Amino acid sequence: GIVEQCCTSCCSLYQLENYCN
Repeated sequence: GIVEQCCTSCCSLYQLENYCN
């Protein structure tokens, strides 16, 4: 995250752990 951040740029899997339940 941000979802834009991964797409337009680069993001770690760790930043994805932020959108989990």
